[PDB]
Amino acid sequence: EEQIAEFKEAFSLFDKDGDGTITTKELGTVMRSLGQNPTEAELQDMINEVDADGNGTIDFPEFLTMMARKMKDTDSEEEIREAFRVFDKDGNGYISAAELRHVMTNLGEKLTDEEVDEMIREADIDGDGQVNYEEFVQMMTAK
Amino acid sequence: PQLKGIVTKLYSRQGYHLQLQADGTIDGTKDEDSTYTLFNLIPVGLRVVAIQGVQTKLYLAMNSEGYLYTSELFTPECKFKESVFENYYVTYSSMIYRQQQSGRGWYLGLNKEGEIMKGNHVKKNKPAAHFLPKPLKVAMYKEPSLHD
Amino acid sequence: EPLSEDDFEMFYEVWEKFDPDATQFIEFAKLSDFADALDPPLLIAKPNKVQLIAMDLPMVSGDRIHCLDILFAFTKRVLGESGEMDALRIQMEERFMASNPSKVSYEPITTTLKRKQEEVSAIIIQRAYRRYLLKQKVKKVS
Ligand SMILES: [Ca+2]
Ligand SMILES: [Ca+2]
Ligand SMILES: [Ca+2]
Ligand SMILES: [Ca+2]
Repeated sequence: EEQIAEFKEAFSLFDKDGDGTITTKELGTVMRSLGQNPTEAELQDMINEVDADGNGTIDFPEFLTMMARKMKDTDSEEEIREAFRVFDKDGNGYISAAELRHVMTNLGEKLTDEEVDEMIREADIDGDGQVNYEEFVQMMTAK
Repeated sequence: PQLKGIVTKLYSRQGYHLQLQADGTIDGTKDEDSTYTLFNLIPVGLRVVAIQGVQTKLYLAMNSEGYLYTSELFTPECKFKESVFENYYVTYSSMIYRQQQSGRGWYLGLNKEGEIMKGNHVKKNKPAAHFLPKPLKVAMYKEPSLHD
Repeated sequence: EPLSEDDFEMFYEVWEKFDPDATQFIEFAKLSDFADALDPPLLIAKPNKVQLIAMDLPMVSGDRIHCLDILFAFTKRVLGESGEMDALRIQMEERFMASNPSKVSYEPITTTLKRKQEEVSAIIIQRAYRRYLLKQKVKKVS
């Protein structure tokens, strides 16, 4: 209701020329702005599943449905801490930055090097090579 | 369609794909798409499996002295007890041969250079024993002919 | 203190509640619930994923786990490893080979619980960090 303001910001970051519609190109530049490297197929997918009209582009309502599916916490647990404990071999609450990087680049929906590099800069605050994942999960769920 | 097995590759922790060749030699190769590395894994018993090279219709087996070999016929020496080690790798031991005193199994394994080791020398907790199957298809199988 | 016959019976009970058709298997995602559904000491209470990932739990494709593998693993958690455990394994494999005559549940191992779980929770972390970056970028424009 009162959130609408940020939405006008949000669309405005996707919509570069402000024509009220988001194209595969603008989507692309934003996904790349995050650190991803989407293919044209992947972008036509990100569009086609939230496309109501089938006009190939994304207007405000569709932008809403999409940003809704994206911002939604699927693992509504802030216990993704558990997920981190899965990789903490000795349970001391620290994962070696090397290990973390390897795991994140070689498993599941693998991260790009850009994403990963950022994640480690944010995660290894003192740069000692060990990463306190509890604090990182707190930072991540601060929203 | 009596026994529900799978058609797979077996990846060695030592860094090789397990390979059973036409001349009946067993070793490890770094050839990703060698057709000689596909295997029929056939459930012949409770957590027990037979491993057969597809292109050679040959069963892997282990004799009384621990030497790994291939057999065209299905002997009880072609039966392997499967079990995972540290919930991460799969190991295959003989169903009939062990230390007899200590009970430790004799396992299918490769050394660091991709050569096949003697059964009794392969310890379950060493990487030599460790495989991770990389499957291609599920598959049904005709329960094979037991001999001596 | 050891394990009474009662304990085994309760195991097979809730096992039936998770395996109505007696396929003798159970799905990857239902495992945690199953572990939660037991009486002590077999019981592994939630959260238990890191605890479950530590036991040898082979999975057959596609992401199914066999009953006896769970029995062995779960009883071993309690006892744990010994000579009495080996004899107990003999007994369990025998009792199972009794109350089950067929060979329908005999399928070869393709992975382990730990691998699948490592993939899944890796994914969880990824999607989380991604939503985080997006939130940060939307917040960026004020
Ligand atoms: Ca536009
Ligand atoms: Ca549209
Ligand atoms: Ca640690
Ligand atoms: Ca640190």
